[PDB]
Amino acid sequence: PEGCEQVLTGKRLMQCLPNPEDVKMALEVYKLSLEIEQLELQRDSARQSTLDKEL
Amino acid sequence: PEGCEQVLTGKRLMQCLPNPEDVKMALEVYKLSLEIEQLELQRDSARQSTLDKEL
Amino acid sequence: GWETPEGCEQVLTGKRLMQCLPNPEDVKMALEVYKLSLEIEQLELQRDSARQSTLD
Amino acid sequence: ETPEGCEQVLTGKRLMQCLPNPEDVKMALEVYKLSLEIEQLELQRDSARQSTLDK
Amino acid sequence: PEGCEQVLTGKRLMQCLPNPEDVKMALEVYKLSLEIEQLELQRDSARQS
Amino acid sequence: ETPEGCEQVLTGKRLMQCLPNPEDVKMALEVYKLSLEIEQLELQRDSARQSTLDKEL
Amino acid sequence: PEGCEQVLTGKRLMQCLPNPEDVKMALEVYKLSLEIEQLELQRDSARQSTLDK
Ligand SMILES: [Cl-]
Ligand SMILES: [Cl-]
Repeated sequence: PEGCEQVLTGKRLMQCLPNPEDVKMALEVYKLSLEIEQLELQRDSARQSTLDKEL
Repeated sequence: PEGCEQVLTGKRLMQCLPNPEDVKMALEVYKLSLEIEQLELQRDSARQSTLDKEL
Repeated sequence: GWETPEGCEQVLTGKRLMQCLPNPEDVKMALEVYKLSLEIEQLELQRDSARQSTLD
Repeated sequence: ETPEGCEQVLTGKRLMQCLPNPEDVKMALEVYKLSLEIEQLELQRDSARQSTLDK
Repeated sequence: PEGCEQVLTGKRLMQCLPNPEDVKMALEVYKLSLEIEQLELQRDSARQS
Repeated sequence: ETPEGCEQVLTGKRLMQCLPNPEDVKMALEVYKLSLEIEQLELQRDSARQSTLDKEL
Repeated sequence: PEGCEQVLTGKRLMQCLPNPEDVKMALEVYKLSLEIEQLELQRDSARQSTLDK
């Protein structure tokens, strides 16, 4: 049908792996990894504030 | 009733596939893929700046 | 002997929405799906308007 | 007893009594919240298809 | 150990009620209530504005 | 036998040892996080019931 | 597809530990810890506002 193009695209992605359920987890994990890296950067780039701002 | 238009729209989307439960997953997967891509861009466009910063 | 206590208007509203369908659990999914669809569309726009912007 | 620092918890607990089944309370709220968020998204969508017509 | 301070704090909160699982729900519900109120304000302040 | 790129994972794993049952660790954090988020929300709410007041009175 | 590269990357991460399900939890926990720290800072840097006036 029409309107379902988004769904089909997602469905196609679910075939990147044998268990489509594994696809979602893989992405969730990768996404976590990326978000964490940004968080680590913010944390460091703020301690680099306080450390210098102890100065 | 009336006020249920949003619900109906969602319900219609759930018919893009035989198993409506698959529809939600398909969308979640696609959404993950998009979000990840943006995260990758931000990551690259930041590693591209730490570099510039020291030249 | 039930009387709904005070400060529950939000709850009632949600409850009313749960009657848009025979099965209330189906209501939440329907909305979640629609919401996903909308968010995705926005994401697609941002993606296109970024492959385009800077393109010239 | 009930320790101090649990005021937030008690408030939530009180809300869970708006209905016979407390698990229904959380769902009711989640649904209403979804409805509100969707409405906002619909507005943004329209007010963007309109930027793209009105000029 | 150390670094576990956050965990301990959360653990302490889980003792606000006999069933710790009820604590998380209570908070989730309260949070929902607050978020909704904000959403309602934004909605009204847009139908107005 | 851990590869490289797994540093984030190891860190999380170490946190999971703050308590005997590891599943309890995640809940404890989720609860604490909720508490903090809520406090911020309450502040925003108060600082808006206050601000509109300053603007409109 | 530029689709499967993302998946592969995630899949590789799932091998940081013997049980891949543990990987996701470890990350979720770490992420929580980071978010909480930020929240604590915001809270303090706002109570430090409700001091000066
Ligand atoms: Cl409230
Ligand atoms: Cl993609």
